Amino acid sequence: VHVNFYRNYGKTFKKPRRPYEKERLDAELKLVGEYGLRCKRELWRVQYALSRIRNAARHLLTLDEKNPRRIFEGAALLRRMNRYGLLAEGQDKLDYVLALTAENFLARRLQTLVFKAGMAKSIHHARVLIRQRHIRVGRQIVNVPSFMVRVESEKHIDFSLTSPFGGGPAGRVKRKNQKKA
Amino acid sequence: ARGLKKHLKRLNAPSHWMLDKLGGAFAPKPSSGPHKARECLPLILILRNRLKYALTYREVQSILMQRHIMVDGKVRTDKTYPAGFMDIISIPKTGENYRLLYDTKGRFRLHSVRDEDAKFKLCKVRSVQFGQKGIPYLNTYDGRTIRYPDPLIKANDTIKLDLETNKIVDFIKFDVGNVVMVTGGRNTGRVGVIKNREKHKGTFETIHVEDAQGHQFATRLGNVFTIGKGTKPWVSLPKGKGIKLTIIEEQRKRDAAAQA
Amino acid sequence: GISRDSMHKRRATGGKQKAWRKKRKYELGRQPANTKLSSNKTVRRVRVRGGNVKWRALRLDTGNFSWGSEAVTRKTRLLDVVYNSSNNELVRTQTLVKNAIVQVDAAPFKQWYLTHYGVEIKSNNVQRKLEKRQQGRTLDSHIEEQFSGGRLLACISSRPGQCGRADGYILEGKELEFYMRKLQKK
RNA sequence: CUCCGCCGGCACCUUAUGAGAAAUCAAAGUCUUUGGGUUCCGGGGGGAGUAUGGUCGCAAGGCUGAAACUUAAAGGAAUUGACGGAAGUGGUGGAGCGAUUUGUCCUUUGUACACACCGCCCGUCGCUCCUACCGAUUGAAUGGUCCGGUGAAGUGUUCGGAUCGCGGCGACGGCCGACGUCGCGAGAAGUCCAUUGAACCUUAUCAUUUAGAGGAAGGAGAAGUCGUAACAAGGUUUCCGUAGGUGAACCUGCGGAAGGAUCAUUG
RNA sequence: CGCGGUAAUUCCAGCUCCAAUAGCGUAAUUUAAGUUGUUGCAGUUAAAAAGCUCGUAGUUGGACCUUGGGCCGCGACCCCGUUACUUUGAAGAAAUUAGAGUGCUCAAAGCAAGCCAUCGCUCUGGAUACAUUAGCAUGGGAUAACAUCAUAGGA
RNA sequence: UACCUGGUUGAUCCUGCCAGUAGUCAUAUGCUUGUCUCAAAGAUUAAGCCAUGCAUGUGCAAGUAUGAACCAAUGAACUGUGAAACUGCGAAUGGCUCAUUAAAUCAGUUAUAGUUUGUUUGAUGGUAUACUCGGAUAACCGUAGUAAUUCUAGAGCUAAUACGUGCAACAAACCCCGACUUCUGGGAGGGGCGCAUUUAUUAGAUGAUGAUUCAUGAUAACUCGACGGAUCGCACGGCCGCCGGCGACGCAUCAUUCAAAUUUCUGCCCUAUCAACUUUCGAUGGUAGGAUAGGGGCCUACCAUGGUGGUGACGGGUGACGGAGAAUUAGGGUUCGAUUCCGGAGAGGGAGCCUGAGAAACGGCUACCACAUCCAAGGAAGGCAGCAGGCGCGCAAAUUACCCAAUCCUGACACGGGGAGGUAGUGACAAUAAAUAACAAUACCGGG
Ligand SMILES: [K+]
Ligand SMILES: [K+]
Ligand SMILES: [K+]
Ligand SMILES: [K+]
Ligand SMILES: [K+]
Ligand SMILES: [K+]
Ligand SMILES: [K+]
Ligand SMILES: [K+]
Ligand SMILES: [K+]
Ligand SMILES: [K+]
Ligand SMILES: [K+]
Ligand SMILES: [K+]
Ligand SMILES: [Mg+2]
Ligand SMILES: [Mg+2]
Ligand SMILES: [Mg+2]
Ligand SMILES: [Mg+2]
Ligand SMILES: [Mg+2]
Ligand SMILES: [Mg+2]
Ligand SMILES: [Mg+2]
Ligand SMILES: [Mg+2]
Ligand SMILES: [Mg+2]
Ligand SMILES: [Mg+2]
Ligand SMILES: [Mg+2]
Ligand SMILES: [Mg+2]
Ligand SMILES: [Mg+2]
Ligand SMILES: [Mg+2]
Ligand SMILES: [Mg+2]
Ligand SMILES: [Mg+2]
Ligand SMILES: [Mg+2]
Ligand SMILES: [Mg+2]
Ligand SMILES: [Mg+2]
Ligand SMILES: [Mg+2]
Ligand SMILES: [Mg+2]
Ligand SMILES: [Mg+2]
Ligand SMILES: [Mg+2]
Ligand SMILES: [Mg+2]
Ligand SMILES: [Mg+2]
Repeated sequence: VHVNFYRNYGKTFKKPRRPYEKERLDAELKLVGEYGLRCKRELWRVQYALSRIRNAARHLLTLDEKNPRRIFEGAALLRRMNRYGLLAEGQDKLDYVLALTAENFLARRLQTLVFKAGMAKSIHHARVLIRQRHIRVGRQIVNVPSFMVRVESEKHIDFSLTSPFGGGPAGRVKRKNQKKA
Repeated sequence: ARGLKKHLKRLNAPSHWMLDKLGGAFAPKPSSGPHKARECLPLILILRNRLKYALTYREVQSILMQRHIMVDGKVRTDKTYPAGFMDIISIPKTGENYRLLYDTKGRFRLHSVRDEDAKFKLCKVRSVQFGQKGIPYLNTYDGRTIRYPDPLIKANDTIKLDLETNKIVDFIKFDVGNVVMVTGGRNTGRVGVIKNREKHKGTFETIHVEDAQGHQFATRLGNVFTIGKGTKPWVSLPKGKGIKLTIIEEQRKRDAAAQA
Repeated sequence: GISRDSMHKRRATGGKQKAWRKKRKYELGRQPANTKLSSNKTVRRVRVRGGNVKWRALRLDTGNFSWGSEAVTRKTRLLDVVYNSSNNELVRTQTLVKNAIVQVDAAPFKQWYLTHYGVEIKSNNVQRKLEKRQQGRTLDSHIEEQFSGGRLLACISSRPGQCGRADGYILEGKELEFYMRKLQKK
């Protein structure tokens, strides 16, 4: 026996049943361009996560409002949706969880929030800035653009202290240029 | 197989040990002893996983070979010694004494006890019958044989045993209205008073227990352990006081603690 | 070797059972002791499961026999095997098995009866106890007529192939009548 | 005879509020708003109701019933047109799921044709390949069972007693040592019977693999030949069952069906 | 399904464009399949009602028997036949699955961890749900099955 | 995401299949392949054959040292540390594989009032030269044999917690016989009596269970009883030679624990072109035995004629180990389940055993069949479906690496050992994250 065999893993996305439908291709490309995604799989995994959350919410809506599992798991689901900024305060019911779209999840990415915070000129500039290790959430630098930012962590998105845009020293391009000068 | 198994695969270990899935291929197989393998907490687990005194298997060996650990007043050097319910674990160097009780989630918890309270354990009488020479003798579920027991003591009774003198100093008759702790099943660690005993000829006997807050639960006779005469247990209980909480109330407690 | 497994048997429906495992040692059988009545006493040590001991008598000539109505037990010589209920082959071979009917020497029981009752089949205390015992004394005249010949009909109640001993009881009453009818019909 | 009812029966007419692919059906209705009970029975078209096994039958045959292989359709209802060796162009509205149709009163009718009868098409015989079947040779090869035996080795048991110890009686020689003497104990080889029993040989059987002269199918492909059996009343209306005959499609006899070319003679 | 016989949107290429993307193509099983149909298919003419009837097993079987009522107060009150079924309880290993908590930088994961920094603390956490059928126990008796069911010859 | 699209026609609506479309902890293969995390990996065909190496040994103060062993000390039995060897224990776990096996394994659920159980834990132990018995033997030493092997003979020594003996610290009670006594009794004396074994008689009321002639007591005997300490370490004090602590190891009994064995009910794929099967020679039941740890046709003798079957017996097929589970799933369902957890089974095929608490063991033995190795031809030695690796087979699968540091197991043991297991290597099985550019200005195209 190898102990490593017991580590779990799973798939994060599915491919569409119809590969070449014009309407779906246009909608996916519109979302990808709006949020600077690297491929369709990044949107497909968000759709996969939304599908699992929606299935959970629907299954508790098909149970009584006194069923102790619906009180408990619906409270947990609402806490998770409020924690990541996916739901407002007035939207405090399991019904509103069913109304969530992949747009709501894509709007909470570190790339989208870095772009909307003014730190980057474009969504693609935000993507490169995050992948260049210039962005920290709290004290932790995050080089992963699909990072889902909590509302309590939104106000702590900032330039890295080791980055030239965050008080750090100049990068190798600038330093080499001044050394040439 | 052609004989006894010497190894316990880690996946096949008791779930109340809370052993992690990727810590290795193996779990400590409990040695034979006073308690059953599936219902005990081995000494190595207590020393390394629970008390954090040792960090490795070898460190547990080093601690135990120093003769630092006494189980129910006696020095044990076996790491897989099957310490079980109500056992006294004493370390007479740091001056700390532990009674192995169950929390309401079915997991053994080392409960700190006073020096005087570590001088006795509670044992459950398994059977009373005549031994050789016609001498009456008592046996318990923790493997002890006591000769010349009080004739008023019957099977399923709880006796109070003084570890220093090794005699029955007091006992409790298994009656309706005595506070009990469930030691097996899904209600393990729950504390309540017996309301009635439903007997069925030829099969297991069902005990109906109601806790202090009013919740009612039922369990077999083999999973009931009397801990006090009346509504006052003879030992101290862990923080939960044997009152199981639903996950909603646990979430309420967590929310209140986070808010504070 | 000899096995005790249900593997080789047919099913209760008559269907054959295909073997799914070789013979295990924990289901073995051993060859019978076939204890003979002979004055060449031989009991062999058989090492069995658990490191325990079984005594395997091969030849026996003496046994411990109980006279139940008298509540007396004496060691007596085995003289002959007369009746077996499972096989007369065991009678002709003089095989000692549990529940076999044998002839045993009546001399120890005669001696005990004389000593205890004063009756053959020197103090005031001794004579008083003897008269107290003789009051109500009743023999059954069948045991008496076999005492005349010095041979008592007995049933081997021990298993010689297991315990190495040929012990039993003296036949009395209805069992005695049954076995006398069997022996006269033989 | 007449009239009005009730029950039951063979049917008929109209109508859709129904169903249906429609034809049509008052059940073929009460079906995605899906569940009264129950039996049989179908799963693209061929191969095929064929092979083989079984069973029934005198036989003819009946019942049960494949596979390999082959193929992209076959088939149903209806529409328009064309053909018959059958008879005598929008709009809007309406009908139809629809192609269409009404309007427009050559028409009706049949169609397996739609390249539209100079159509479509069936079968034998030729010739190239593929698959499967039967098939003597009591065809072989492989393994399993059945019957008899032979039977290693172990285990238990019976004798056996190489040998080794412990002692013994008395004695001899100088505690040791040798011999004769006599008990106990252990005990190897060997040996006896029993048991388990590998494995070997024998008979037959089963399960395989399996050549096979020859016979005889089916399919595909070129595609020749002889005709024209199916489609029009297809030129003898078609077909079902059974029997006989014929180069082949087929023909004929007897009974049956319209899936007919007649829903029709109170005349 | 089709394309290719001189104008090839289909072959061989160039250019351009499209899909997925560090991946994608090609050669049993699930879905699609309500084309196996219990939910949920068909059987006049498309494949499919046995020629017809009887008949055992199997499957399916008409109606009928303690109801009302009020009071207190959703419980209660008043005027030694079984089984299916249902309810509740105990079990039904762990891992896997569902799911609570937790910022491994994210994630797949893991069962960790967290705390102004603490010679320590949070008793830190290490939940819970599911688990056919069969077995055990509790309540219910509407529906249904079996056994009886005018020598009751009853008590 | 509870989904359809092309294809029969001149056109239509159907039936219906073909084809497409998505997944696979699903295999192979092709092309391509920068980074991070994660990770399957000679199952499918051959449970085919294997060169070589390794995978099981083990020592505490506490069984046994006189190495002609080492350090340190320098008239004393034994300093200490100790190789070797005897003794003890282990090697029945783990790892591997899925061939056989279709109410069989196995799953859930029972049962042992039908049994065994080294060990752990707890309790228990009285009637059998002693200031302590005997003979061997290894290591050692030196004569060898053989081509040869942990193949082997002879000689000289010497230990025990090896082996074999033997006092077993003492006692009451109880039972039997019983001289004498003056006597329904008293009673000397003699015998039995530990624990275990076997049988028999008896008590167990009106201690225990749902239930036992049960636990258990008493009695009579029985057994040629491997039982009832001739062992070791540390400390060594108290009374005047006698007592004396803390341990270690070992024997036996019961209980407990670790388990097994057997066992109750229910549940398994396809096939009737398998409808009868089983029963001489066990098939179903009964009686008495034998055997076994124990129930039982498990076997034997005798007896009876039963037992199963369309609610599918029996037979056949399975490219069938069972389950937990896996893939796909609106629901229902379909298909898979060699593989890391549980259970079972096997170690080329059969069979048979020894040791041992535990094996019908195969990194144990014996034999046959099949392969096959060395040979000096006289013999000798075999079992990778352990790890790695190699042939072969195939569509199809990695290094003859390092290590006990983790997990844990095992031994006399805190220390040794562990191809269990881990670490690295190969590795687009599968899975996760994620680069291959971003910005600005000119010029263009623009649009607003
Ligand atoms: K076993
Ligand atoms: K009428
Ligand atoms: K019109
Ligand atoms: K014709
Ligand atoms: K016609
Ligand atoms: K051993
Ligand atoms: K089971
Ligand atoms: K038995
Ligand atoms: K019997
Ligand atoms: K052993
Ligand atoms: K280690
Ligand atoms: K160790
Ligand atoms: Mg229907
Ligand atoms: Mg068909
Ligand atoms: Mg119109
Ligand atoms: Mg014609
Ligand atoms: Mg004609
Ligand atoms: Mg091109
Ligand atoms: Mg259909
Ligand atoms: Mg037709
Ligand atoms: Mg038809
Ligand atoms: Mg009814
Ligand atoms: Mg569906
Ligand atoms: Mg194993
Ligand atoms: Mg008794
Ligand atoms: Mg018997
Ligand atoms: Mg197989
Ligand atoms: Mg499996
Ligand atoms: Mg296989
Ligand atoms: Mg493998
Ligand atoms: Mg396994
Ligand atoms: Mg085995
Ligand atoms: Mg092999
Ligand atoms: Mg073997
Ligand atoms: Mg091996
Ligand atoms: Mg092995
Ligand atoms: Mg590149």
